[PDB]
Amino acid sequence: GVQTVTLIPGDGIGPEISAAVMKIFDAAKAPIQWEERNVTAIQGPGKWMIPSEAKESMDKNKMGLKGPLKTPIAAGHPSMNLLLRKTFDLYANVRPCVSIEGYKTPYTDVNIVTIRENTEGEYSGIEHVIVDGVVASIKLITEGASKRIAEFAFEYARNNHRSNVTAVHKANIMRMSDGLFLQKCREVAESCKDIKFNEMYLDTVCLNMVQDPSQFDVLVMPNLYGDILSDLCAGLIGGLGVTPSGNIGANGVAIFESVHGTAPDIAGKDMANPTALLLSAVMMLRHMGLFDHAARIEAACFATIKDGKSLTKDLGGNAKCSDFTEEICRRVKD
Amino acid sequence: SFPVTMLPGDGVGPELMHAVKEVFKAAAVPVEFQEHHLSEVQNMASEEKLEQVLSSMKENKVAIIGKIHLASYDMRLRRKLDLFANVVHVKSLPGYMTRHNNLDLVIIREQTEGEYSSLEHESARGVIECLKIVTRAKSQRIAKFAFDYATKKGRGKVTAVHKANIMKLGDGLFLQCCEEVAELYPKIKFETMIIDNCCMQLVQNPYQFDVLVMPNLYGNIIDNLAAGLVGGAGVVPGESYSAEYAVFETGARHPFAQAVGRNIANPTAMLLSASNMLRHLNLEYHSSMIADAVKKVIKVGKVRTSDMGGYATCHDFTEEICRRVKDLDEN
Ligand SMILES: NC(=O)c1ccc[n+]([C@@H]2O[C@H](COP(=O)([O-])OP(=O)(O)OC[C@H]3O[C@@H](n4cnc5c(N)ncnc54)[C@H](O)[C@@H]3O)[C@@H](O)[C@H]2O)c1
Ligand SMILES: NC(=O)c1ccc[n+]([C@@H]2O[C@H](COP(=O)([O-])OP(=O)(O)OC[C@H]3O[C@@H](n4cnc5c(N)ncnc54)[C@H](O)[C@@H]3O)[C@@H](O)[C@H]2O)c1
Ligand SMILES: [Ca+2]
Repeated sequence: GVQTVTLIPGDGIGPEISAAVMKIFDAAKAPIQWEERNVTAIQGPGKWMIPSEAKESMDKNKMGLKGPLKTPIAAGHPSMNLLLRKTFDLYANVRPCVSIEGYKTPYTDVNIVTIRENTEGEYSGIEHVIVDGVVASIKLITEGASKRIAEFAFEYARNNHRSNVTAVHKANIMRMSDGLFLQKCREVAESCKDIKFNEMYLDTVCLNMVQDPSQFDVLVMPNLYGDILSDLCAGLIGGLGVTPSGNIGANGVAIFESVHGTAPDIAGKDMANPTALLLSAVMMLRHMGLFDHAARIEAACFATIKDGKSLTKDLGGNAKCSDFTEEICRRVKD
Repeated sequence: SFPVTMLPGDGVGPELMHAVKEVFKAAAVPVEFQEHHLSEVQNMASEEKLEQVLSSMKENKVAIIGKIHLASYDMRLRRKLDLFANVVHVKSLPGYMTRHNNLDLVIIREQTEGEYSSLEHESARGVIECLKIVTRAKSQRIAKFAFDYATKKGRGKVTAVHKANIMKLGDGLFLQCCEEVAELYPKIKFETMIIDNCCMQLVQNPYQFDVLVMPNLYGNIIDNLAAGLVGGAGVVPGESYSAEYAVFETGARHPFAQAVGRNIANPTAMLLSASNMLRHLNLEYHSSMIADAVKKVIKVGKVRTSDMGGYATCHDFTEEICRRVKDLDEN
């Protein structure tokens, strides 16, 4: 059977990397049809919203693949990524970090999964100018979201045969909010003794992660911590050009995207790395139970990387993004 | 001769301060430490101990301190002493090899607002708000400090780290006050980076950074990330400033409570910022001497604590420096 995935190409470098992965999908003869709509437009109706056509495509198809959306610095419209995740209750962000065999970095055999609460934390859209020159941004942690992401991560650890979950938090500094996040992970930890559990302050994790990534497995944090730690560990294995992600909700609703943003400094050119959005479309295929297409698409990009010859700029190469994609497609088909 | 306020602090704090005192004695350093005990003191007696430290500082102007713990004691201390600016010098130690050798970075963190003021409440059952404060006043001071640091120390780039795309009002204010004062220093290159990106940059290629300025929470993240790059805590020093006071700490502050009563803690970080202290007291001979004795003992690699791949105890490592130091003064 053939299934339809909503495609949001996104801003900056997103249109070129989507084209890439689409093109690699046709090469691999995947049972995928793309329905293209643009969440890039942000519309003011007080409320901010996703254009009607994107909302219906997702509600019809309930699989998404998406390039980065630009969010203005200190000025314009709110994150339409935040908006996407909240309007579809994509409460779990899944950011595995795994060493790429044929690409050498100073760290070896990194196998990290950052699991980040996607809906609340310091990434609520809530700030208030108290008086002139005094701003208060509001972080929000709730029982129900904290319990739910903790259940997700213990459950993820079983699905992928991971053995430890680490609650990452700052409950010393923020006693009420992180306290509630951590107390709720302790509870789900006590209901799943088949999984070894521990907790670590966020600074300590980053102080250790860069020294010995060997010590970590699955990570759970509220929103703002997971955002930062997942970029931290992208540094370990090759950078923001290889690191996939997926926004998971209930009932098999999900939008897959790479961890990286828009890359405005390499946008017009053909320098992008698509393996990030590729590897997340690989997550997307496995989510859909299309395992044997996922296996080949993956195997090809890795083989393409373990060779050398055609690696993109960010991985020590001279190759255009187009040139890079063609070698993946060449390797699929055979 | 010189009176210095001393707060040993938590965990290995006291065992670290002890190594400083021993190294100073061997170097015959003309400093007399006035010890004060602030960590986990009863809550009713807190503000009085807080005040005599305030007044001890009024006499001594300089201090060296361990890690501490309606706001937290740390915040109260920082506030009573107005220690708005924190600086942590991330620098590779020549014999101590990591994945990021030859690294020279400075991290300037403001440490009197943001997520650290303890402003939380329950707005419904299960629903908890936490308020992070950004003010023009404080963000102005810390950006001027960063740029004065860059000017004073002959640095050339100052990079402001923010999350102003999604926290547009809070981090926006911090970011544009840095933009404002970045024009008052046209001889210094100003850049800006979103914080997650920058932590990716810090791991993959930290050599493009020079000097960094950020609010409190991001400073905690990056203080510890960068310390990790050059060999961790145990090795990286920091100091914090007011308009009058200079207080010297370790760079990535942690109590290391698991190490108390073992003989395993690394006094390298505390000894180094002790030498940074002695420079601030115009004891450049004593500071230069203690510092590159510590660096030489580490470089030769005969005696090293367990976090630096050796097997030596804290005391053995401290005595190794004192022997080196006490010999330098002879030769
Ligand atoms: N929707 C999302 O998932 C997402 C994520 C992050 C940032 N953003 C948004 O996009 C903009 C990004 O700002 P930023 O500079 O922090 O984004 P960024 O993640 O692109 O960081 C900038 C740099 O990271 C490197 N890089 C990232 N992706 C790369 C790739 N595929 N190939 C090669 N190099 C790559 C390059 O140095 C790039 O220039 C912001 O407006 C921000 O709001 C969106
Ligand atoms: N005692 C309890 O019952 C309890 C309960 C909950 C939390 N805690 C607190 O959690 C803390 C542990 O968490 P943390 O994140 O602050 O870790 P931490 O205090 O152990 O420091 C983090 C790491 O940094 C290194 N380090 C720090 N100082 C060093 C030195 N002088 N020499 C060599 N290495 C050094 C060590 O590798 C250390 O493990 C405890 O120390 C404790 O105060 C304690
Ligand atoms: Ca990110």
